[PDB]
Amino acid sequence: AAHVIAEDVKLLQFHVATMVDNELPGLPRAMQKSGRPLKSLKQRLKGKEG
Amino acid sequence: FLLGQSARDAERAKDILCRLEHTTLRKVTANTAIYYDPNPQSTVVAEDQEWVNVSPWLLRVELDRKHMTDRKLTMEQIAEKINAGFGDDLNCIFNDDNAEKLVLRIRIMNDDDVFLRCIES
Amino acid sequence: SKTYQDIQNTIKKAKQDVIEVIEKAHNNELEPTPGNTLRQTFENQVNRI
Amino acid sequence: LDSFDEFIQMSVQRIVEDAPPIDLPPRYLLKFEQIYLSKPTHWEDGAPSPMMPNEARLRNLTYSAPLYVDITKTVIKEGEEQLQTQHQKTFIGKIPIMLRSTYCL
Amino acid sequence: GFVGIRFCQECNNMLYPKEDKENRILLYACRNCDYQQEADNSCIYVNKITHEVDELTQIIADVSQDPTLPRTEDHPCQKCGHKEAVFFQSHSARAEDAMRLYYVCTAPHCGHRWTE
Amino acid sequence: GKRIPFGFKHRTLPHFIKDDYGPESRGFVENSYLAGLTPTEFFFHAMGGR
Amino acid sequence: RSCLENSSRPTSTIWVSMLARIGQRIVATLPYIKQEVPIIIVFRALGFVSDRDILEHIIYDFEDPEMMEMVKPSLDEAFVIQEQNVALNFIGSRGAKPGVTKEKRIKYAKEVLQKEMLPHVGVSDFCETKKAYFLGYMVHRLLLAALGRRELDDRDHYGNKRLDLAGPLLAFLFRGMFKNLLKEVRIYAQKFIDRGKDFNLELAIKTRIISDGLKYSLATGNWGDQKKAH
Amino acid sequence: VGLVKNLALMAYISVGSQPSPILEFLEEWSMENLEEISPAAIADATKIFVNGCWVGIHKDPEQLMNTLRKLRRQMDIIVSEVSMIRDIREREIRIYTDAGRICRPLLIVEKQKLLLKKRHIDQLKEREYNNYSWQDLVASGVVEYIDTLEEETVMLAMTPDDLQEKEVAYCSTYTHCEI
Ligand SMILES: [Zn+2]
Ligand SMILES: [Zn+2]
Repeated sequence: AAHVIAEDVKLLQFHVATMVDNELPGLPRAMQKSGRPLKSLKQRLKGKEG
Repeated sequence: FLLGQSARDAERAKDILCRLEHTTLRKVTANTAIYYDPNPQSTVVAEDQEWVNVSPWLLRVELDRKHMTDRKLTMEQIAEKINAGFGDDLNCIFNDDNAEKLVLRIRIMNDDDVFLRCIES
Repeated sequence: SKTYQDIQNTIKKAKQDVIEVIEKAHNNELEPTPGNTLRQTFENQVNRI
Repeated sequence: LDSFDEFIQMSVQRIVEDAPPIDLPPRYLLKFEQIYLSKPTHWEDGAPSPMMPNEARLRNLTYSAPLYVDITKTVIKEGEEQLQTQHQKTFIGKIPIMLRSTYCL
Repeated sequence: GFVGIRFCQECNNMLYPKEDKENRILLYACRNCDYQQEADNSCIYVNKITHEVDELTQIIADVSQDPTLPRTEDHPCQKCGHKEAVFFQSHSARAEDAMRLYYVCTAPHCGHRWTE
Repeated sequence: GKRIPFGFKHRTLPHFIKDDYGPESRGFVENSYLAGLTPTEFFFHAMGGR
Repeated sequence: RSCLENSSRPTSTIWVSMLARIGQRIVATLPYIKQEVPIIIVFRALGFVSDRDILEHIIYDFEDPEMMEMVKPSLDEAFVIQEQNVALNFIGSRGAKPGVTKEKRIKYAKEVLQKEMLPHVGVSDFCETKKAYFLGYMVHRLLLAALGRRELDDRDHYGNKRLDLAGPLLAFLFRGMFKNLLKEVRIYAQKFIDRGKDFNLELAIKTRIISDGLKYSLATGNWGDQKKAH
Repeated sequence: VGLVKNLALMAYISVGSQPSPILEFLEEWSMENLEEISPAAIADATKIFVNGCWVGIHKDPEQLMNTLRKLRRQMDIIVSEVSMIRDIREREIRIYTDAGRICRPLLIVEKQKLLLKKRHIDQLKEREYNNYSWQDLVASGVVEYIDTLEEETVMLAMTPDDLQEKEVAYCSTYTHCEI
């Protein structure tokens, strides 16, 4: 459909990027449908207790 | 750390202290009253000094004494910095160092009303 | 009990000393120390006492 | 205790008497008024009986009391035919009660 | 001294100072209106850098009925001659360096205030 | 670092009177722990000990 | 922080601040406006076209020229807006959703000056004469704190604090939980009048909104909904 | 530390009341209402402020504060929680009736005496034998609930004898006394 592909990849981008960084500035955090945001790969090793 | 003879006497160390601290006009000035005195010999005020020195708006600026002395300044240097900072676009007419009030007078010479306020700030 | 008297006398002399500093400043005779305002020379005399 | 009693006695009849009436093709009125509250009861296969706080504490219940309001529905349409089919005491929810308040057993 | 705001007479808006470039005088014209009224102060803006304020101008006389404010009987009033007077310090922010006291007569219909 | 500050309007507690710079009115505890502290200076001693 | 009395509208805070520095311009930081608007613009939006009349609301003694020359700098600032209508267009041009037509923008700046800012003084049809007095009092009290005639307020004074006990703590919940169930009986009247059938409310009243919102926040401690508990 | 606190033993947190019988009273004293006032008459007149709302102007604030206070000491129009603050230096009377204001009870002191006289102690010793209680001390006009924004204009004595006796004067204008 050469127009929906654009939205498909925009949402693919959102998912593949919040997999490795859940905190983005100005971007909705990927939450689980319990209501809690995810622990991306960057958070598994970010700060203290990484 | 003071060097020579200034290191001993508190008097000759005090003018070093004056030669290092930042004094602007606001520390020595007391009252700034702009005026539209048109004829410079007319002088809406009691001052016989202009009449010995000779734009219609001035800045009568009356200075302070116990602030002018505690830094030891004379009106010649204020008058000189006052035209060296703004060049020859102004004409300060200072008082003498005998009178009781320490009045300066500025006048422009060469949206004109607010300009004495703009340069007095 | 002689020490108690010595102490009560020192403390009363001190409360008395700060009253005179307060009088002096209330009548404008506490001249500022050169380097301090009035409320700082006052507070310094008081804390010294 | 005074803060809670004032919540129950005024602030609930104030939150609900000032929420605006909802409407929606013809449209209706649906107005709320005059709330009531009862004492904490349990089975209200069982029969409604008062829960005592120590029984509520031992069975891991929640010492609460159920709230009722009286809603007048006015659905009104063409031909100028409205009915205030008013629903008395409609259950709204259960409100938990502070022990040894004016509304505790 | 000072200059006040002097308001227009037609639109009751604020009059600006404006120099009359023909007769050599100082005017006050408006922006919304065309109202020219003739000045008299011949002073435009004044500025107290010392910010010299007299506190006796700010003292209201109503302070004397303040239960929480110390009372003397050693300074009597000068208009009436009452014995009671309240006294307080400048009570102002921006108190430069002064712990000077101010007195008010504690007698109704007098409210005379003075400084020693 | 200063004496007890004017927390009410121009006084340190409501017991004192406006503009009281004296020793007792600004925090100078003049008892000892053996005699015990007066009520106002119990409070000022607590403000200090906080 | 202006608030009315446990209204479904929360607290809404003005700010009549003064800039550091012409110098000495007073601004206003109204709610639901992103930028700030000089105050004389607000007094004209509230409807005072004259300049003396704004000033009688701000300065009660016209006899001390001390406070006159402090509000001149902001009185010169908005000499470009003089009637009410261009004044609303100034504020209305700044909202969160600025209206594409002018008339949308004046309908905005008239609605925020009657319900968003200073509600406690009144949210009626005509209350500008007492929102004007209470605004001029806020400016006046700012000018007293700048002229140094009055001491600044201490944030720690317990006279400036209120405690929320188990009463308001719960009436803050029971407002949101009572709005959620009017959003539920709404959709349930909707899916049901549009079939053209008739709708019943016994099944529209979702009882698990109160009974479980209370029991949830009183159980975890999070004072909100479960969907936004972080 | 310092963020979590605790009430003192006799603190009462006020639960809140409606400002409408106050607004109605003040109207029929000599107030002047804010919308029928000439802006030239706020200069020498105290501004009245019920619950944060500037509703009114009054030309005589030594009769309001004494009437408002008599009227709380009887528990009739003003309930006992309401607090009237009179700022002398700026001309403002502020009346709060809202909730959440923490307050505490203080004995009242009229000239230099307390109002708590030996009758009340004896009647109060014979409580639980009939029915005399704290509410009669409040209704009779002996104790008062003063709170923190109003506590800034009381002149409070700490013990009653010893601070209301006669020496070189400390204040001699006490207005309350602590229990
Ligand atoms: Zn005009
Ligand atoms: Zn007198």
